[PDB]
Order: sequence, then structure tokens, then C-alpha cells
Amino acid sequence: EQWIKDPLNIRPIAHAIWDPHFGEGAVNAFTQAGASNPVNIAYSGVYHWFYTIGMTTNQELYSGAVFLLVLAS
Amino acid sequence: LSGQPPKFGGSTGGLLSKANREEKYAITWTSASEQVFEMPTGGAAIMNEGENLLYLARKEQCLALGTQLRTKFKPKIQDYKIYRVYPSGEVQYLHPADGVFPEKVNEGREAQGTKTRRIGQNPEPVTIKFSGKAPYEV
Amino acid sequence: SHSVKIYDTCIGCTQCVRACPLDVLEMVPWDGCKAAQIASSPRTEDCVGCKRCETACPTDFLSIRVYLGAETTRSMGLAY
Amino acid sequence: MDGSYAASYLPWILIPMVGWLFPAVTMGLLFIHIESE
Amino acid sequence: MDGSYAASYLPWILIPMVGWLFPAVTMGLLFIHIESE
Amino acid sequence: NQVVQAYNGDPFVGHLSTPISDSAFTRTFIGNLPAYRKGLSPILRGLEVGMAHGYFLIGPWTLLGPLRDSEYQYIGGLIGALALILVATAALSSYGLVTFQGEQGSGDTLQTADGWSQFAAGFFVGGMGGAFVAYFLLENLSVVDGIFRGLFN
Amino acid sequence: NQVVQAYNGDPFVGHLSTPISDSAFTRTFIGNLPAYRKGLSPILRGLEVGMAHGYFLIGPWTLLGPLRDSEYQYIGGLIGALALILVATAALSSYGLVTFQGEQGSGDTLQTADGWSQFAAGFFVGGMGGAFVAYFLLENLSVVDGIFRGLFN
Amino acid sequence: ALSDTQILAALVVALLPAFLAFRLSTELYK
Amino acid sequence: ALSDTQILAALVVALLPAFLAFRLSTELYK
Ligand code: CLA
Ligand code: CLA
Ligand code: CLA
Ligand code: CLA
Ligand code: CLA
Ligand code: CLA
Ligand SMILES: CC1=C(/C=C/C(C)=C/C=C/C(C)=C/C=C/C=C(C)/C=C/C=C(C)/C=C/C2=C(C)CCCC2(C)C)C(C)(C)CCC1
Ligand SMILES: CC1=C(/C=C/C(C)=C/C=C/C(C)=C/C=C/C=C(C)/C=C/C=C(C)/C=C/C2=C(C)CCCC2(C)C)C(C)(C)CCC1
Ligand code: SF4
Ligand code: SF4
Ligand SMILES: [Ca+2]
Ligand SMILES: [Ca+2]
Repeated sequence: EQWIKDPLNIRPIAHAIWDPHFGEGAVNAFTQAGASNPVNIAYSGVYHWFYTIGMTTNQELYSGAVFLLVLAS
Repeated sequence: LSGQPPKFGGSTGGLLSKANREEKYAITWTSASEQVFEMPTGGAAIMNEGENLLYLARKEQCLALGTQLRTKFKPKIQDYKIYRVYPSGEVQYLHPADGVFPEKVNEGREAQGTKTRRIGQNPEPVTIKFSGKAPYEV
Repeated sequence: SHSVKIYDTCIGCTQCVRACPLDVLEMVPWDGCKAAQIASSPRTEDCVGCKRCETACPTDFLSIRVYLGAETTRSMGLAY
Repeated sequence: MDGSYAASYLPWILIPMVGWLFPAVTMGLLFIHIESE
Repeated sequence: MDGSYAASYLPWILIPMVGWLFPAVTMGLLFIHIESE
Repeated sequence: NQVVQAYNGDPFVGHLSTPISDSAFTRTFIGNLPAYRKGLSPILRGLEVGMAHGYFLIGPWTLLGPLRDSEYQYIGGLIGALALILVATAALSSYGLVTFQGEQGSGDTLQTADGWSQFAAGFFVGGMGGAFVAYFLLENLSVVDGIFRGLFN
Repeated sequence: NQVVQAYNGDPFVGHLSTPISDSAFTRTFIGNLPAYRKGLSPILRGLEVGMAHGYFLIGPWTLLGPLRDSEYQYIGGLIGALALILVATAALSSYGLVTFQGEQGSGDTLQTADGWSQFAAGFFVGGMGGAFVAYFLLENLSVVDGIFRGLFN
Repeated sequence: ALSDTQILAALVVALLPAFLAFRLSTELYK
Repeated sequence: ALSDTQILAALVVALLPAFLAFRLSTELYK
């Protein structure tokens, strides 16, 4: 939602880091691209591909993910 | 399995738990003269006067011992017999299976393992596809 | 166990049957060579696969072949 | 590890399960399986 | 029982051992021994 | 005066009768550990083996752990020790399920499926009990110090 | 392609071989529960059955109890779970005393007086241990939350 | 943003590919 | 006064009369 406002400035977040090993330094270092949790910046370019093929909301991606769960089923 | 064991001081190279769970191998040889041989388990031992009974864990160790009995001693010890003894108790008889050593033609043996062709006429794997066999054994 | 096969090109030179450590091989009578003997592999369940028999064979290409297969206790040389 | 997103308790329970219960259970079942009979 | 001297923790551990572990272990071993066979 | 003979008078077994492996003290001590002591049912030897290891595993995380510099210093060590005893008992019971499926004799009562199951049960009870008793001594360390020095007597 | 045959090839026993009762997954799963797993001594299967139920019975009184709105929320749940495991083990041992008095064989080691006594003992140890370990996780819930999130690492 | 119960709905939906993948892999094992 | 590590040094030195006394008493027991 945030990335399709200004794709040039915001880094795309891949997923969230959750491991119990992180110290305070790593949690503050890996909080990036406008998040509260530690996050991983997406370098796969799926954000640009989803933005180009017309997906502009988290509900569209959620519907796509559930549809692909059903297709895999 | 008659024979006093060689005067060996013991070693860590030798019989593991394979010997008392599955087969272990005994080599029996008779020598007139007391002398010193190299056990394949590592070390040196004493050949007793008369019969010897050496228990080993592999057949290759027994044949290596018998090989050095044949070639490293000027009074060559060639009446050596290799057994395969089981913990259940029965004793097999392995290396001089016939009377004479395998290098000599006994003329009463059977030609098994012999193919009626050379390697050039071996069948090729494309003919035997999904047959459960392999190109040698067809 | 590995399968040791002896082919027609054997010249009965006995080199394989004494190069074999476990004495799997043995010489049997034959009528196809001057030496009137061919190697056989009777106790081929004792073959470890060392291929010293193939190394000692003078005939070209090879009159004896070892074909490595289903491993067992005897064919893997485990003292344990 | 705070979670700003929806269902932040879900990684809290699924990282131990995929990290321990899935490996311990899968290796236990495979250890019983590869060594059966 | 404060200890002003050097290694005051050493009586702290050696009075239980010589008072209990040495008697319990010694009487246990001697009880197994005098009543063996 | 040779002190290294062959093992048990057999010169072809792969073992030497060294002063560590086959001494009188080693025979009387190794042969009297719970894994080797004579006549014990597997449950009591597993219980005695278990407590010696639950009491052990408390320490490494208690003094060296992610929680060693907080107020829950001993709870983290106890949690780590229960995790280790849980996976230890799971490994023990899996070993029993695996190894003892083909039928074997009863020369030793521990090397059988019922015997190893009793050993695993005793190890679990003893391990968790030893872990919790070391936690209870460590959590109540002021009390143990005061009673060994005489602050309450 | 029929999926409901008779049970074990016997068409006159009162059971069908349905995909729930007699599947491969059901055989491998029900037949590997402690009550049915092969080779286990009764003490270890009773211990494994016991812990699965002691850890269970903590919750219902902890979250829904007379003490759920006080500071001793978890102690009331633990007390209720010990009461239930006590009466459960009393019922188990009474069942063993009752059912296994006429002499029977040893085809299954659990369906005998010594086997059921071992099962009841293991159930008691496991049930009270599971109840206390669920109490210990629930009482020290701030610690478990902090170590799973990384507040002390 | 996204809802709390949409994630759990996705989990209980993905429980169906779990069952069908388990049964397909079991049938391949024959 | 006396040092902390001199006491532990005395203990590890006295571990040698412990071993030799154990072995002497064992040899007297024969
Ligand atoms: C991918 C999964 C993953 C996850 C989630 C963890 C997570 C954890 N690691 Mg680990 N680690 C892993 C992989 C993982 N690690 C690997 C692969 C390595 C090897 C390189 C390590 C190496 C490593 C070391 C060496 C240490 C950690 C430790 C830690 C813990 C830090 C906090 C703590 O004290 O926990 C305490 C322990 C736990 C929370 C374990 C769970 C045990 C409690 C009792 C829960 C069990 C509940 C109950 C008894 C059973 C319930 C049954 C259930 C069905 C309901 C944390 C939980 C530290 C630690 O303290 O470990 C103990 C530490 O010392 N890890
Ligand atoms: C010479 C040795 C000696 C020593 C060191 C002690 C010391 C003690 N006595 Mg004892 N006493 C002794 C001889 C000794 N006595 C003899 C010979 C008599 C008979 C006349 C008595 C009669 C006597 C009575 C009647 C009582 C005491 C009590 C006390 C304890 C007072 C504090 C307390 O509550 O402890 C609490 C108890 C302990 C510290 C015992 C240790 C148990 C804990 C759990 C430590 C074990 C740790 C763990 C479980 C195992 C670890 C294994 C290890 C290998 C790591 C104190 C520890 C009092 C007491 O409370 O006794 C219980 C008391 O009532 N004593
Ligand atoms: C990574 C290595 C490591 C680490 C960090 C530790 C760390 C620790 N160990 Mg451990 N340990 C280790 C390896 C390690 N251990 C090894 C390799 C073993 C050998 C297998 C041991 C065996 C060992 C024992 C046997 C004990 C420790 C103890 C401890 C603690 C002592 C320090 C403290 O604050 O306790 C505070 C100090 C005490 C509580 C002292 C009490 C000592 C005893 C109980 C008092 C004497 C009473 C007597 C024994 C009663 C018995 C007889 C009676 C019933 C008649 C500490 C947490 C102690 C412990 O866990 O206590 C709970 C202890 O007793 N450890
Ligand atoms: C729904 C059924 C169910 C449940 C409630 C449990 C419950 C438990 N079992 Mg398990 N068990 C089951 C089925 C189940 N079992 C099956 C089908 C097998 C046969 C392969 C096993 C074989 C097994 C072994 C060999 C052992 C346990 C033990 C345990 C206890 C804690 C460890 C554990 O498995 O984590 C909780 C697990 C779950 C909630 C999921 C259960 C389903 C999987 C298949 C369990 C597989 C266990 C795995 C091989 C090893 C444990 C992993 C664990 C340490 C993380 C606990 C009481 C251990 C114990 O403490 O016994 C004294 C033990 O040693 N179980
Ligand atoms: C009347 C119905 C009812 C009620 C009210 C509850 C209520 C509760 N249950 Mg329970 N339960 C019930 C029925 C019910 N249960 C049923 C029908 C079963 C199935 C047989 C379960 C099975 C179940 C399990 C398996 C567990 C609960 C838990 C809990 C508590 C979770 C909420 C909380 O505050 O814990 C706080 C939340 C936690 C402590 C989360 C911890 C979860 C695990 C331990 C962390 C992951 C670590 C991993 C499993 C380590 C194992 C492997 C490692 C050793 C390598 C709560 C008291 C948990 C509990 O008792 O925890 C002590 C829990 O673990 N219950
Ligand atoms: C004075 C003797 C005495 C005492 C101290 C106990 C003590 C105990 N017994 Mg009991 N028991 C006794 C005689 C006694 N028993 C007799 C004569 C019988 C034969 C019928 C039983 C049969 C019995 C069973 C079958 C079981 C117990 C168990 C128990 C334990 C807790 C439950 C209990 O009975 O509450 C305390 C009881 C009393 C203080 C009064 C004891 C006198 C009556 C006759 C006990 C009858 C027990 C009853 C059938 C079931 C327990 C009820 C309880 C859950 C409320 C506890 C250690 C249970 C246990 O945990 O074992 C592992 C168990 O399963 N007992
Ligand atoms: C001596 C010696 C040695 C050793 C060492 C050591 C140091 C040891 C250790 C030891 C230990 C390590 C010990 C421990 C102990 C323990 C204990 C004593 C425990 C107890 C337990 C209990 C108390 C439990 C119980 C319970 C409970 C509490 C509850 C729960 C459950 C139960 C019931 C189980 C050596 C080898 C060198 C050799 C020489 C000599
Ligand atoms: C999976 C599955 C299932 C199930 C479910 C569930 C959910 C389960 C539950 C589970 C459970 C429920 C678990 C539990 C666990 C437990 C535990 C793990 C415990 C432990 C214990 C302990 C730790 C103890 C110990 C001790 C102590 C501590 C002290 C005292 C004593 C003793 C020693 C005993 C079903 C059927 C659906 C099917 C499908 C799949
Ligand atoms: S070495 Fe080759 S040529 Fe010589 S006998 Fe053996 S198989 Fe024949
Ligand atoms: S492979 Fe080695 S052991 Fe086998 S027959 Fe040839 S030489 Fe003998
Ligand atoms: Ca810390
Ligand atoms: Ca109330």
C-alpha cells in the first residue's frame, strides 16, 4: 500500500523477520523501509511486477494468494 | 578348529562386535619352526610349533595372512585352511575349497562366471529397457 | 555382491587369479586357448570390488570384468 | 520482535513449530521409517 | 559462619561432603562390601 | 610386571587390558554405574542416570545464557534443560523403537524393547526431576546459603 | 474402487473398513499411539499418555475457573488439574484391581495386572508432571513471551 | 492493511492443499 | 595472610597422597 505511493523512495518489504536470536542492535538495524517490525527488503522485484500488471491493494494480492492456493489444490 | 593360538600380546586392531554378532574368520596353518610373522591387524606374533588358530574379522585379513605365509617364509607354509565361523556355531570351509590352490587347474571345477562372448558382443542397455536386468547379465 | 565375468578372450595366464586378494577367482579347464584354462569366479560373493584382477589382465581390452553392485558385509570389507 | 501486521501471534507460534516441531517430528518419523524392518 | 581467611567457600562445600557425602558414600560402599556374596 | 595384557585373556579381540580400561577400580566403578550395575530393573537405573543429567544440564544456560543478565536467570536455564531432556527422551524412545524390533534374548534386561522403554521412562522422570531440583536449589540460593552457614539456626 | 470393505477381511465381525476406521493413516497413527505402540513397556506408554493429559487439564480451570479473575489464576487451575489426575489415577488403579484378578495370558503386556499397574503408575507420574509443567509455563508466561520474542536475547 | 481473520482464513483454506498434497504424495509412493 | 590459590594448590597437591594412599591400601588388601 505504501510502496505504490512513491515507488522511487520506499524500499519494498519482502516479509518480516521473526527469530528469537536478534539483539537490540539487530532489531533496530533491520527496522527499515517504514516499518515497526524488522523486515527484509524485497529484491525479487515482485512489487514492480504486481504494480505493472494492475494490482494496487493488499486485498487484490490476498485474493490472488487464495486463488493460487485453490489452483495448487 | 583345533590349534593353540599364536603367542600374541593383544591389540586394538582385531575383532569388533561383528565377530560375535555375525561371521568371523579363522585361519589354521601348521609350521614346524617357531618364527615371527606380521599380523594384518598390526603388530608381530609368534608362530607356534605345529598347528595355529588365528581368529580374524575379515576374509581379506585371512588371505593376506596366508599370502605372507606363502611368500615371506623360506619353508613355505602352504597347508593353511581358512574357515568362516558363525556365533551360532557352525564352521564353513572357504579358501582351499577344493584340494589345490585356485591358481592350479584341478580339472574337476566348474566354469561359472564365464561368458560365451567378448565384451564387444555384450548387449546394450537400450535393448533391455525396463527389464529389471543389466547389460552384463543378459 | 559384485559380479565378476570372464570373457572368451582369456589366455589362461593365471594373472587374475593370483592378483585377487580374496581369491574369488580360480582356474578351470578350457579348450579355447593354448594354455587350456580359463578363469572362473565361483566365490564371487566374496568380491570386494578392488579390481586387481582387471589390472593384471594382459589381454586387450579385458578378459575379466568386475561389475560393482549390491553391497553387503562381505563386499564392503567392514571389520565392524 | 513486535508485530505491526495482522495476527502477530501467528509467527509467535509458527516459528517454533516449523523450527522445532516440524524438524523433530519429521526426523523422528523418518528415523523410524528408514530404519524399520 | 563468615570466613575472613582465604577461600571461605571451601569449608562451605567441604563440611557437607565430609559430613554427609563421605559418611553416606563410605557406609554405602562398606554396606555393599561387608554383605557381598 | 606387565600391566597391559589382552582383554579378558583373549589376544585377538580388539582391546587391550590397560590400567584405565580394565583395572580393578575401573571394573568396580564402571561396572557399578547404573548402566552396568547388576540386578537393577531398567526403571531404577534409568532414573539414576536421568537425575545425574538433569542436575547437570541446569548449569550451562543458568550461568551462560541469553537470560543470565536478567532477573529470570534460573528460569531460562530450567527451560533450556527441559528442552534438552525432552529431546533426549524423544531420542531415547526413538532408539528403543528402532533398535529393539527384531526379537532378541534376555541376557541383559536393558537391551530389549521393554527394558529400553523402562530405561527411557526412568530417564525422563529422573532428568526432569533433577533439572527441577537444581532449579529449586538455584532459585532458593539465599536459603541454602543461610542454612549452610547458620543464618537461621 | 470400493473404499468400505469389511474389517480385516472378515465379513461377519461387527465393523466396516471405512476410510476413518481402517485407513493406512489411521493404522499408522492409532497403531502408534502409546496405548497401541509396539514393544513399549507399560510404564513408558503410561507416562506418555499421562503427560498429554496433565498438560491438557491445566487450561480449562486456568481460563475458566473460580480463580480466573484473581492473582492466583494459575494456582487454581493447577489445583484443579491435580484433583482430576488424582481421581483419574485412583480410577485407573481401581480398574486394574477389578478387571485383572482372574489370570490371563501375556499376548499384550498392558492387559494384565502388572501391566496395568505399571500403566497407572506411569499415568500418575506423567499426569502430575504435565500438569506442573503447564503450570510452570503459565506462571512464568512473561519469561516465555520474552524469550520467544527476543526481549532478553 | 489486512485483517486478523483473513490470515486465519487463508490458513484454514491452505489446510486443503495440505490434505490433498499429503494424499497425492502418498499415492505417488505406491 | 594467605592466598586464595595457595589453598587450591594445596588441594591439588594433596590429591597425589590421595591417589597413592588409595593404591597402597588396595595393595595391602591383597
Ligand atoms: C529455526 C528455529 C529456531 C528457533 C525458533 C530457535 C529459538 C531459540 N534458540 Mg536456537 N538454534 C537453532 C534454531 C532455532 N532456535 C539452530 C538451528 C541452532 C544451531 C546453530 C540454534 C542455536 C542456539 C543456541 C546454541 C541457543 C539457542 C537459543 C535459542 C532460544 C533463545 C531464548 C531461550 O532461552 O529459549 C529457551 C529455550 C526454549 C524456549 C526451548 C523450548 C523449551 C520450552 C520448555 C518449551 C517447551 C514447552 C513444553 C515443555 C512442551 C510443550 C509441548 C507442546 C506440544 C505444547 C530461542 C527460543 C538459546 C537457548 O537458551 O537455548 C535453550 C541458546 O543458547 N539456539
Ligand atoms: C557433620 C556434619 C553435619 C553437617 C554439615 C550438618 C548440617 C546441618 N544439620 Mg545436622 N546433624 C549431624 C551432622 C551434621 N549436620 C549429626 C551427626 C546429627 C545427629 C546428632 C545432626 C542432627 C541434626 C538435626 C536433628 C537437624 C540438623 C539440621 C542441620 C542443618 C541446618 C540447616 C537446615 O535446615 O538444613 C536443611 C537440610 C540440608 C541442607 C540437607 C541437604 C539437603 C539439600 C536438599 C541439599 C541436597 C542437594 C541435592 C538434592 C543433591 C545434590 C547432589 C550433589 C552431588 C550435587 C544443617 C545443614 C537441621 C535440619 O533442618 O535438618 C534437615 C535439624 O533439624 N542436624
Ligand atoms: C558449561 C559448564 C558448566 C556450568 C556453567 C555449570 C554451572 C553450575 N553448576 Mg555445574 N556441572 C558441569 C558443568 C557446568 N556447570 C559439569 C561438567 C558437571 C559434572 C557432570 C557439573 C556438576 C555440577 C554439580 C554436581 C553441581 C553443579 C552446580 C552448578 C552451579 C554452581 C554455581 C552456583 O551458583 O550454584 C550455587 C551453588 C550451590 C547450590 C552449591 C550446592 C552444592 C551442594 C548441593 C551442597 C552440598 C550438600 C550435599 C551435596 C547434600 C547431598 C547429601 C545429603 C542429601 C545428605 C552452576 C549453575 C551445582 C548446582 O546445580 O546446584 C544447584 C551443583 O551442585 N554442577
Ligand atoms: C496426537 C497424538 C500424540 C500426542 C499428544 C503426543 C504427545 C507426546 N509424545 Mg508422542 N507419539 C505419537 C503421537 C502423539 N504423541 C505418535 C503417533 C508417535 C509414533 C511415532 C509418537 C512417538 C513419540 C516418542 C517416541 C516420544 C513421544 C513423546 C511425546 C511427549 C512429548 C514430545 C512430543 O512428541 O511433543 C508433542 C507432540 C505433538 C503435539 C505432536 C504429536 C505427533 C507427532 C507424530 C509426535 C512425534 C514425536 C517425535 C517422534 C519426537 C518428539 C518431538 C518433540 C521432542 C519435539 C508427549 C506426551 C516423547 C516422550 O516424552 O515420551 C515419554 C517420546 O519419547 N511420542
Ligand atoms: C476448555 C477448553 C480449553 C481451555 C480453556 C484451554 C486453555 C489453554 N490451553 Mg488448552 N487444550 C484444550 C482445551 C482447552 N485449553 C484441548 C482440547 C487440547 C487438545 C488436547 C488443548 C491443548 C493445548 C496445548 C497443547 C497447549 C494448550 C495451552 C493452553 C493455554 C493457552 C493460553 C495461554 O494463556 O497460554 C499461554 C500460551 C503459551 C504458554 C504458548 C506456549 C506454546 C508452546 C509451549 C510454545 C512452542 C514451543 C514448542 C512447542 C516447544 C516444544 C519442542 C521443543 C522442546 C523442541 C490456556 C490456559 C498451552 C499451555 O498449556 O501452555 C502452558 C499449550 O501449549 N492447550
Ligand atoms: C493408611 C493407609 C493408606 C494410606 C496412607 C493411603 C495413601 C494413598 N493411597 Mg491408598 N489404599 C489403602 C490404604 C492407604 N492408602 C487401602 C487399604 C487400599 C485398598 C483398597 C488403597 C487403595 C488405593 C488405590 C487403588 C490408590 C490409592 C492411592 C493412594 C494415594 C492418594 C489417594 C488416596 O487414597 O487418598 C488418601 C487416602 C487416605 C488418607 C485414606 C486411605 C484409606 C482408604 C481406604 C484409601 C482408599 C483409596 C480409594 C480407593 C481411592 C483414592 C481416593 C482419593 C483419590 C480421594 C495415597 C498415597 C492412589 C494413588 O495415587 O496411587 C498411585 C491409588 O490409585 N490407594
Ligand atoms: C565423583 C566422581 C566422578 C563424578 C563426577 C561428578 C562431579 C559427578 C556428578 C554428580 C552429579 C551430577 C550428581 C547429581 C545428583 C543429583 C541429584 C541427587 C538429584 C536428585 C533428584 C531429585 C531430588 C528428583 C526428584 C523429583 C522431584 C524433586 C520432583 C520431580 C520428580 C522427581 C520425583 C524425580 C568421576 C566421574 C569424575 C569419577 C571420580 C569420582
Ligand atoms: C497433532 C494432532 C492431533 C493432536 C492434537 C493436539 C493438539 C495434541 C495435543 C498435544 C499435547 C497435549 C501435548 C502435550 C505435551 C506435553 C508435554 C511435552 C509435557 C511434558 C512433561 C514434562 C516436562 C514432565 C516432567 C516432569 C516434571 C517437570 C516434574 C514432575 C515430574 C515429571 C518428571 C514427570 C490430532 C489428534 C488432532 C490428530 C492430528 C494431529
Ligand atoms: S588375467 Fe585375464 S587373461 Fe589372464 S587368466 Fe585372468 S582373465 Fe584370463
Ligand atoms: S574385484 Fe578384487 S576381489 Fe573381486 S575378483 Fe577382482 S581381484 Fe578378486
Ligand atoms: Ca541477555
Ligand atoms: Ca472469581
